[PDB]
Amino acid sequence: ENLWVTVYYGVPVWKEAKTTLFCASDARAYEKEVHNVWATHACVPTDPSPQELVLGNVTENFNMWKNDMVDQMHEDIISLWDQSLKPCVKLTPLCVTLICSNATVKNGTVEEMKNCSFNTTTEIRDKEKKEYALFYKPDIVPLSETNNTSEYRLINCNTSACTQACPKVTFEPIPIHYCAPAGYAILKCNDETFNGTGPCSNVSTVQCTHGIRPVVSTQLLLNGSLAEKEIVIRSENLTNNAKIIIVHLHTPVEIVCTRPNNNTRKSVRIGPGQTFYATGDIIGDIKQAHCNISEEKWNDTLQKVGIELQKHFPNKTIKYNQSAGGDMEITTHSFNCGGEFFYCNTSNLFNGTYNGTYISTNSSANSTSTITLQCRIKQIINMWQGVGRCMYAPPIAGNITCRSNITGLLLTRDGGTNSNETETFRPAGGDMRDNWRSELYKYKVVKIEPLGVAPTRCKRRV
Amino acid sequence: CNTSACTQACPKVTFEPIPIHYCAPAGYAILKCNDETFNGTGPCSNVSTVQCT
Amino acid sequence: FLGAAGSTMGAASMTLTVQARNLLSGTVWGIKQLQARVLAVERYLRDQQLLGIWGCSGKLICCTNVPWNSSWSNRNLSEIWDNMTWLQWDKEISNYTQIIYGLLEESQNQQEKNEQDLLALD
Amino acid sequence: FLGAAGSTMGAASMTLTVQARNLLSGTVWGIKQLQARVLAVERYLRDQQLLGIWGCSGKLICCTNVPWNSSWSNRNLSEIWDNMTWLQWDKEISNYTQIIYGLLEESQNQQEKNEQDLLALD
Amino acid sequence: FLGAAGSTMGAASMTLTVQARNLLSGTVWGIKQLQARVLAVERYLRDQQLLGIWGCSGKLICCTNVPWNSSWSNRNLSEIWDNMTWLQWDKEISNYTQIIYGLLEESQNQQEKNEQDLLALD
Ligand SMILES: *[C@@H]1O[C@H](CO)[C@@H](O[C@@H]2O[C@H](CO)[C@@H](O[C@@H]3O[C@H](CO[C@H]4O[C@H](CO)[C@@H](O)[C@H](O)[C@@H]4O)[C@@H](O)[C@H](O[C@H]4O[C@H](CO)[C@@H](O)[C@H](O)[C@@H]4O[C@H]4O[C@H](CO)[C@@H](O)[C@H](O)[C@@H]4O[C@H]4O[C@H](CO)[C@@H](O)[C@H](O)[C@@H]4O)[C@@H]3O)[C@H](O)[C@H]2NC(C)=O)[C@H](O)[C@H]1NC(C)=O
Ligand SMILES: *[C@@H]1O[C@H](CO)[C@@H](O[C@@H]2O[C@H](CO)[C@@H](O[C@@H]3O[C@H](CO)[C@@H](O)[C@H](O[C@H]4O[C@H](CO)[C@@H](O)[C@H](O)[C@@H]4O)[C@@H]3O)[C@H](O)[C@H]2NC(C)=O)[C@H](O)[C@H]1NC(C)=O
Repeated sequence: ENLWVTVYYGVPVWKEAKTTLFCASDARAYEKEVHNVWATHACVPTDPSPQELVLGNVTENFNMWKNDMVDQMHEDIISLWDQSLKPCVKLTPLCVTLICSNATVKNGTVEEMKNCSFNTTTEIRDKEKKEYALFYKPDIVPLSETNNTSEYRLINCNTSACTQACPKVTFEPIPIHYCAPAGYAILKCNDETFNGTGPCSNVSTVQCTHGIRPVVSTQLLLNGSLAEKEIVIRSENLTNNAKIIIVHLHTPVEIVCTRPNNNTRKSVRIGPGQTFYATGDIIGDIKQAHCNISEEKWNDTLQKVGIELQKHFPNKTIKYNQSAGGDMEITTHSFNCGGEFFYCNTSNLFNGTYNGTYISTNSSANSTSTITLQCRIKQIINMWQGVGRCMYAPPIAGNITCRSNITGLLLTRDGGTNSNETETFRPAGGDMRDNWRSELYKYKVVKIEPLGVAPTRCKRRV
Repeated sequence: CNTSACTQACPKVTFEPIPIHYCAPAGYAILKCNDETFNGTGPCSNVSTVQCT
Repeated sequence: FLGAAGSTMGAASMTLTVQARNLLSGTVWGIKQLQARVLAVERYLRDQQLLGIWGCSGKLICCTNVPWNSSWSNRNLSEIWDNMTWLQWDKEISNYTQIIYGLLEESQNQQEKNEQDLLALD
Repeated sequence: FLGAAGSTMGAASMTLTVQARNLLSGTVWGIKQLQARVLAVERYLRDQQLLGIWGCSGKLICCTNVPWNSSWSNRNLSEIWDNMTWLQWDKEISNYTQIIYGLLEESQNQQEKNEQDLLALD
Repeated sequence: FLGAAGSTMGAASMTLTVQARNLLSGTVWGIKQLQARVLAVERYLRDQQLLGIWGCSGKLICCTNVPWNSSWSNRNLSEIWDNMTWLQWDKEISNYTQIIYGLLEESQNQQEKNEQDLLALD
């Protein structure tokens, strides 16, 4: 019997391709005012359902490191954030000669912050007035061409100009659901041991992704999701030491940070109408800003990450080392907390090692042991490199706490030599692409092609 | 100088009330109540439709 | 949405309407979301163009008046229809879809011209 | 545009095409007017989706192969048709339109599959 | 795209599908390009509106149940169809296209109403 071509519509057929993507928000921003924050006003309302629609017989490729969605969200966040700072004051009347503090107390036997005073363009243009405020040390630079220490400057005025984040906005990581426009499908990889490349044998589809946390953080991925079964490790290729290596945790290590200086808010005003905020007198006796982690949890989790590294390096044992130097933004763990921008020295979390021997760390014999990290504070955030950088984070009154869960470590295998049989890993820097990519490995968007062609025994009438 | 900053309305513009016709995009209908003593709530018994107000 | 994916063609022959229906979502935020809201509308009307000009007004199981040249598959109908699933199928026959579209175009237009031979006869 | 509004169903059975035609207007001023210019185009193609998948390619007076379950109205045909006007009818029958859409979907798809049953016989 | 332009009507009766197909192009730069991207999509659906409501679901060579009033041309069929070309023809017949659209509307709607006279008879 003869055969005629027959066209089928409504077919499932896929092609991975670039596409614009919605933003959809969860319920915990719709109680605020409009634009406090973007998720309440711009992003479309979500829907909890449908859940992941299981697929009976699928077989799909999943390259994660070339996933375009990171770029489609990197540019999204850069465009969104840089538009959020538009209406606020563009500082500019602060690039002024700061003539300031008296002698430091007891030559650094103190958790110091420096006081400074300066001349401002008051509400009348040509009748300027003197004013006093205080700043944390990283945001002041010596000015004088000589050794003279009397006169100081903001760390800007050499880089681009700045703007003050308005008090209206909030930095809390409101989750964002990504949803593809109609005509595209979000396919979710579900292979529990998926490393990052190759196929996913069990795959599903969803209308919109489950909410991701957009939190900025360099060395530790705060407030993240959890691996369902076990610790897993990812890289584009482990042979390249320069590549970032992500680690994802099953058991969440609990981290708590605080800045117990009872910092107080002050409201200077600049030119017509628009205010500028700065730290006033500290009430109380000053104390260091710090972060706390339970020691037994960290030891057990680091040893378990040791065995997971040994799964790819059974030939060699594992050591951990201090960061790879550089400036402040790259050396230290830096994460946002309630309004401030914490920066924390990470040496005390990366000084252990593992040599095959899993020690009897748990169950707890005495839970009182806790490690401590010394933490500095900043206000002038050179936020992304070459972006229109310096945001001024306003100083927030009252003492703050950011009790949170660690869920992923960004590391780098050392660029050493001498054929060490106990190879060592450092904390990595954080490209925020890499921060966001770690929480987004599960998803891929595919083009739907609902036109079909196949043979069938038909012959239409004439 | 105590409130926000200002701007000068340019001499080019004019403040005369040029009338505005509100018109709905295609797919919607502007319905006009025509009861001569419609108080403001309840039904209107005599009603029409217009392309643009 | 995609329950028919992976399964064989005969099993996939139904729930096509569900696969066709899903081309609607959203609300506007600026130019880029409006760019997403012109959406697959251009794609949807492109598919409508292709299927209508092949004589298939409406989306259905439209068979045609072009014989299936066996060089496109060189595989029997029964082994294919009962066992194969569409993904590797679309990957393979991509070598032939374009000339197939041309043949559908010319066949449908020739048939439509021949309508006048009867439609001017009555 | 709306001459049939209010009047009974039989009187409203004509001038339907006028009410179908009016989906065109405007010129662009910025994003919001362009948002108005994507218009009911999405609504128009949504209606096209619904009525094309129900076999009614080209909007018409389309009757289907689904029997009218009397539980939806429990009213005689003549009393509804000669006397009722559609507004309260749509308000009341809104309790049943969704399952009606499902029934139209399955009935049309089953009928369309039966085209292959007949047309593979020739 | 336009090979049929200039030539006579009979020669231009083919390659119509080519000229109908070409309604797709581009990538977005801002509001004005997006205004170009709503494109003839509104024009395309206007033509779909006109031809679908004239019963011509799926663009074709559609002849209708309205007799050709000779006052529109007062020229023989053969002299027009074999020799004339569509440009000056469109320029001349523009005096009559509007009432022709009205006649097509009423004729098709009357025919569609008469479908119920048979479709309620079976
Ligand atoms: C960060 O650094 C900034 C600077 O870089 C610090 O801010 C500055 O700090 C300065 C030092 O404290 C302060 O200077 C003040 O000057 C006042 C004089 O004001 C003059 O100018 C104004 C403006 O035109 C005039 O109106 C005014 O009449 C003056 O001419 C002083 O009054 C301040 O000192 C008072 O407090 C100290 C204690 O700390 C006392 O020793 C001193 O005597 C003053 O107290 C008397 O006066 C108050 C009223 O002001 C009376 O109520 C009180 O009872 C005292 O009375 C004396 O006299 C009576 C008899 O009259 C007598 O019986 C009694 O026993 C007392 O002796 C102060 O010196 C700057 O103003 C300030 N900058 C600004 C912008 O305000 C900032 O603190 C630093 N912050 C941190 C955290 O480090
Ligand atoms: C500013 O700094 C102060 C001082 O450091 C800080 O106050 C302290 O906060 C801790 C946070 O954990 C409090 O810890 C307690 O921990 C016990 C467990 O042993 C909990 O049971 C307590 O909470 C429950 O019980 C309370 C009644 O006992 C309830 O009132 C409460 O709502 C909970 O149900 C409690 O969290 C600690 O008690 C306080 N106070 C002191 C003196 O340490 C404060 O939180 C900091 N400010 C901010 C904004 O964080």
